[PDB]
Amino acid sequence: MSRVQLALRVPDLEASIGFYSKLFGTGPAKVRPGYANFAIAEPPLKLVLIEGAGEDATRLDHLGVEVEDSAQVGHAARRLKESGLATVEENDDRVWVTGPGGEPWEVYVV
Amino acid sequence: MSRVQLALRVPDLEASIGFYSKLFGTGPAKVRPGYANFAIAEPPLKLVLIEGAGEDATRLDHLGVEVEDSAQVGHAARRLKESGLATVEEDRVWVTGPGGEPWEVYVV
Ligand code: NI
Ligand code: NI
Repeated sequence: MSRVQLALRVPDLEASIGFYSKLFGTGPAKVRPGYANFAIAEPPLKLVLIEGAGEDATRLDHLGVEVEDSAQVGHAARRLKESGLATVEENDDRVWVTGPGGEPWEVYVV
Repeated sequence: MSRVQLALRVPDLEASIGFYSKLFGTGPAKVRPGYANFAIAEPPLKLVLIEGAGEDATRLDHLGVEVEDSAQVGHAARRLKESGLATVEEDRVWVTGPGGEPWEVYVV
């Protein structure tokens, strides 16, 4: 099991939290000044809202695949390199790749 | 059992199909000129690729929740409206976030 992660850079964190609470019918799991997390069961989704003052519209910050444990990150990382994609891994585990249009993807364990 | 729909406007559809096939380990379900879509089981995702032509970078086109049946759409439509969001309905419902990001609830 895994779920997608969608991380949005939003102009108004408070308005966005209010909106996403109503859309998915549940409050954020974690709230800090500067970002909030929703863990949505249905549809399965980890939604990250990142305050991006200055910018005037919501844009994509990055995308991700949240997997159950580190071994899955490892399998993903190996498979991605095998397919010939450039990757960068982090420990404390996460692997990053970038789509041809520049959209960043991370495979990670929460 | 619903799934998110992620629609990306991409500068190069062909390279993108190649990239997502590798990323998710499975080819697209449907391909037309200017358009491809992937139905991914794990993680559950409908990924839509839309040829942009012009833009220099991928951008979010729209977002969605894909549900199993017409009645699920009707339920979401009533829920969203009752919760005070400004919705437009139909079987499809559209709502837009404060930052202008468009959402739709729809059936496959
Ligand atoms: Ni993240
Ligand atoms: Ni769509």
